[PDB]
Amino acid sequence: KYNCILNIKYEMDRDKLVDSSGYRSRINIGTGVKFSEIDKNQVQLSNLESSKIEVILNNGVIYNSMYENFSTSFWIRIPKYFRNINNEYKIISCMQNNSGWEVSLNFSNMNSKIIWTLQDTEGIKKTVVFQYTQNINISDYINRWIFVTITNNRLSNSKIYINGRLINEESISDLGNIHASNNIMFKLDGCRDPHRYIWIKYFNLFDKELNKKEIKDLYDNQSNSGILKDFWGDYLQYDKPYYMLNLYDPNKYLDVNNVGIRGYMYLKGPRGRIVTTNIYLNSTLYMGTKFIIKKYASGNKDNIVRNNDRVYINVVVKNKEYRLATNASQAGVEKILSAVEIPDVGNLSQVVVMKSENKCKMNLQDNNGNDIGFIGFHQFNNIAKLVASNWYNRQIGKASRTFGCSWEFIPVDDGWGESSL
Ligand SMILES: [Cl-]
Ligand SMILES: [Cl-]
Repeated sequence: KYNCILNIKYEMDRDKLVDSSGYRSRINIGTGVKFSEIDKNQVQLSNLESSKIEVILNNGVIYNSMYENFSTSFWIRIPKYFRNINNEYKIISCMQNNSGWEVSLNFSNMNSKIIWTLQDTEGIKKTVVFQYTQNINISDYINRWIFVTITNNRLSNSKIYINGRLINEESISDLGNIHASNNIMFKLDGCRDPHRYIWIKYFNLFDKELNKKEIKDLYDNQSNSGILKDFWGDYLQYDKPYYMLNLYDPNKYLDVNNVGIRGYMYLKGPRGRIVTTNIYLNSTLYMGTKFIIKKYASGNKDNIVRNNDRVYINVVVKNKEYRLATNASQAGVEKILSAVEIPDVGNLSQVVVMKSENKCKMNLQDNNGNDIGFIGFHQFNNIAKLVASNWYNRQIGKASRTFGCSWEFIPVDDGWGESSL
């Protein structure tokens, strides 16, 4: 759909990235490309000569035009910058004889930038920029998967959409003929920092200007909404430790008062800060008590957490794992949660239904499969204790805001460095 003229997608039969658009453009993958073992569409391009992908376009879809509209879309994940770049570097190039289109990255004045450049055969350039600050407590963008869509209307504007939403437009109507290349080079080109890399997936080209609705539907269809995601946007997994971010108070972190059914877990603050003047100023994410999601009812062989999976939650306390559990017979709607010894869980409630996209992800069950409530928090004499509460289940269908039950799961990731765990 959408006049797609290139659709880079992993194919099991040939066991490689191929063009699935129907035009059979050849995809040459360098030896220095790395792939995710969990999602084989995710590819990592590092700052090495062999870490490159080259597309040899079907000769009928090469762009050589003054008036034809075209669009591109892709997902990208860019590590946090710890050093000034001021050093714009290419990542996706379709240029010949100084004409064509190009995606480049830069980091300047605490802003990470994604730059779209068009250049016509008279040498006239137009650029459109998406940028985001590194001076921010918790970013929607730093080191997290971003869905990018760039549309080009030769009569008027080039537009950048980010996660399905128009965020910038620049006039391109004065550009003349644009004669782009026979091939597309995916490769960090001109980057002076040897540690830089990117992750990318699902690169597409379209020979029209996509509209708002097509882009939102593209964002949704490529989102894999049946699979829960961690904070970085990767697949949520079993047997993987996660730090917990509560979106209703993000400046707090999780702690355990004591283990055992008489103890409780609670949110304390403030979150720390990781700071270097004129480079970054962020809240620390690798803090507090870790959760590990454990398989219960799911029979899938793989370690991917899916919508409506029934799981156990283990809690890590001084390098030892306990079970998140509660006695559903305690008084009140709010059931205070405990970290109990795994052999001693007995008949305490412990089964959690995981829910993908609000963002309330954990619905605790009793052993009749009845809802005890989403896991959130509640104030008990100025202590914000962790609770399962059916108040959430009655409420999150009424409004569309953040609730105390809205969480993100944060694993340690190479693209986000901190001193303390
Ligand atoms: Cl169009
Ligand atoms: Cl999710």
